[PDB]
Amino acid sequence: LEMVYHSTGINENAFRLFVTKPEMFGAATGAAPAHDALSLIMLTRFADWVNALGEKASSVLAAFEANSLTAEQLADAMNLDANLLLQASIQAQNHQHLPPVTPENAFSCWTSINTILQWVNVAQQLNVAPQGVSALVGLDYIQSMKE
Amino acid sequence: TSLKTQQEQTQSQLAFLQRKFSNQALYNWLRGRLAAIYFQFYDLAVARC
Amino acid sequence: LYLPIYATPADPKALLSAAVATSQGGGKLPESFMSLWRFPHMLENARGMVSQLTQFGSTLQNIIERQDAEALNALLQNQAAELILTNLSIQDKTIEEL
Amino acid sequence: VSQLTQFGSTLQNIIERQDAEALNALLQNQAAELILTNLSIQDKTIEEL
Amino acid sequence: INTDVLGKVFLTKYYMQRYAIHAETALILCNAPISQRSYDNQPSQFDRLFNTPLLNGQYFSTGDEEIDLNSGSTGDWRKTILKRAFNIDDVSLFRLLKITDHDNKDGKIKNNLKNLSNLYIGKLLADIHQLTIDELDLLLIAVGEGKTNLSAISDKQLATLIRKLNTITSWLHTQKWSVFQLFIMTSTSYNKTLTPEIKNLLDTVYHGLQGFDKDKADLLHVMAPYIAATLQLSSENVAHSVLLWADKLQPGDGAMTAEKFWDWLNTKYTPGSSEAVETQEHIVQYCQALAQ
Amino acid sequence: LMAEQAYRWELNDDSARFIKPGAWQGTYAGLLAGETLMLSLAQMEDAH
Repeated sequence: LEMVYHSTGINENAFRLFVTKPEMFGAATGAAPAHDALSLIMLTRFADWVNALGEKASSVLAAFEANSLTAEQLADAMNLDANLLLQASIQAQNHQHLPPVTPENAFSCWTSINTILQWVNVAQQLNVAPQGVSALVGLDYIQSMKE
Repeated sequence: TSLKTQQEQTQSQLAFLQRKFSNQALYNWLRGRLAAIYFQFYDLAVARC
Repeated sequence: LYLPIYATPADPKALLSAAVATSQGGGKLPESFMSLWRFPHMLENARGMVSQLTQFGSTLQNIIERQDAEALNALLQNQAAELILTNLSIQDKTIEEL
Repeated sequence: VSQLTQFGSTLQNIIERQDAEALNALLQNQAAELILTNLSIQDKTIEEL
Repeated sequence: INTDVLGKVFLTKYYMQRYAIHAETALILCNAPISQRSYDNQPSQFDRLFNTPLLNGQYFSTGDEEIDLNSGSTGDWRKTILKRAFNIDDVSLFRLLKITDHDNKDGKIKNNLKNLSNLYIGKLLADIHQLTIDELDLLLIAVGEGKTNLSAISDKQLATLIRKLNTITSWLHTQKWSVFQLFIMTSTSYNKTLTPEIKNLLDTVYHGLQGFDKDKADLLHVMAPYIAATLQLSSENVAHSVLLWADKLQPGDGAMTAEKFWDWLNTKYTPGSSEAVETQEHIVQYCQALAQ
Repeated sequence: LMAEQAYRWELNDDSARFIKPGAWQGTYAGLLAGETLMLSLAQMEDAH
């Protein structure tokens, strides 16, 4: 578990938070955190996102450990448009993810934040708004589940 | 590829510089706390003299 | 007949590191105990005890400094060891160039 | 007074360590910034080839 | 030909030299509407900007219909035409709309030529300075002229705004400074979230200033060393000057000063514990202002 | 604090307390703790 902590590169207090409250990191509720590779990769991604936040990371992590973090604060932290993050969160809420994303966890849990950031990354890869990705994912033309 | 690796090695060493105990911030706090103690102790010393 | 346009890669992104701080709760004073000695004696006693604590604090600071100078010292050799492999590959492939 | 002199020697040691560590941190920021231009030069040498 | 037209030919010659842009683009920069007329056997500016290439066999032209610029509205083909012409996404399109006009309560705008010209003016303001819409907005806020609307502005005021933007961009380029750094240094709104650094600052100040007597010595001078230690300063008097500047600024939504900060720390602060305090957000704002 | 009791007995000043909490801070490994306590004792002797 030392080899875990050092290899992941996560900050000491976010590692403390991960150990104490796996639910905040979106691990299955009521269970001890896993050192499974599936959890290792998400821990590494969390550490990379914290490093990307730069100097803002100190406030971002504190607002994340409280139920305080919002779209606007995180947008200021990542130097992104607040409307962009708000609409990415809206699109994630509208679409059926697993686990589901709801306004009371969209920035409280790390998994919901990762889903919102994935929406933002895919939108900026396509150089379109998240509504563009929402229009794209509606083109399920090879299925019988829905029209 | 070697130069890109050197960029990572410089970032890892810079991160170790900021993340360690005995970074800049500890010495700044040590200086401020000790300077305040030093002046407060100075007034008592001169009064005793 | 058409000569295609060629794309030039952009400058590399400046890597950024995150430095967060840690906070710990302050202590609380224990319960004071009535002594037997008069004030000048219990003061020479406590002052001695405190100066011993300051001496442990100076030893502790010296340990702190040496521990992290030695962690940097060990780190630099791992970086050098890893940097050498690419130079070996370059030199070998220069031979193939000749 | 001898206690004050001892606080003064600790304070001087703190002064010295604080600014040696501020130089130590500065050098890594300069190295990190100097690396980017070398990466651009190496990439553009590839375009030369 | 008269004083008015001859006044901005010098301006367009300046913009075409300074920015190396085309004549029509410089005229747009001179607060001139996009020209529907096509001459010199060339497609017009409106046609080149919007109509070509034709999108799904639909021809775009000025009309009385109303077009929505709300990013989440998922507008019709006209919004797509605007996005393609401006090479921007929906969120940045709404941001550009907010930049251009401060009187547009809703995202919907009239499809007349004047609004399109205003949007093109706003887009070219960022294009000529090698900034996108986000840095353009943050720059205009950092300047202080962001309050003024581009839609309702005088020609001389627009020229002054152009000169200010060019000068500040040149200064930032000389200083190796990002627009975000300038915005942070010039920012007034402060995040009201407790941080470990701010908590450590509060703990150090409370412990050092405990037992302080108002008449014995100045509060600011006594508080300066702990602020210097906590906020990573080389010199103590730098912290003293910063504290004086903060007292003159009175940071935050609840105007905060050294006396108020010390009283709050003395009364309502318990170090080492995480508790919710009504004034704690103002304390955080004051600490953020000191760090800034 | 044991010296605090002695001072509050030799002088009737049961209210006067000189040793203050927070001399140990776990953020900074408790460094300078003894120099804060020593300053407190120097103030206590000066007042005594």
